[PDB]
Amino acid sequence: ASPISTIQPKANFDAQQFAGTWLLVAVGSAARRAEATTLHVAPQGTAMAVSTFRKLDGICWQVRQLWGDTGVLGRFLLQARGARGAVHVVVAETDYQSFAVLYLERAGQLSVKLYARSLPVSDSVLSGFEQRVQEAHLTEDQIFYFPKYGFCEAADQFHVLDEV
Repeated sequence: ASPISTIQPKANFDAQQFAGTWLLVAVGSAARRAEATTLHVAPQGTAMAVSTFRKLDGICWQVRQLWGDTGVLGRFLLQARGARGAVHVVVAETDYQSFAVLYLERAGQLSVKLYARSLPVSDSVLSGFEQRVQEAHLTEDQIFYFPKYGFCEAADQFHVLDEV
């Protein structure tokens, strides 16, 4: 039924190799200002503890979440408590060392995200991501590029949102 149910996850997805810092490069979504976004991923059993840091008007904001394991390796679930609804996530493609293509589903809508260990992203990966977006029935105009400058990865106690 759900569009993400048919998206194939990374074979034998290894959270240990996926751990660390990832930079958000772009998002393909029919939904809807992009802020420099960094993720800090840490394995927690079968789940992954994820802190997202976003730079807004010179201030770094952190959001702590727990990506729960939904059974199949590489498939995760983000809870909903006061915001909107459940978000399903699948790490579809990654080499762990340079890029990751993730798919997300919110309210039945499928989006695609590209993350990188460092900038710039290779031409092959950028083109590959574009190909995946097209295959997801989205247009190039629905691809939003995020900042390549102004990243942050540390927030003070007054700018931390714990959703766990």
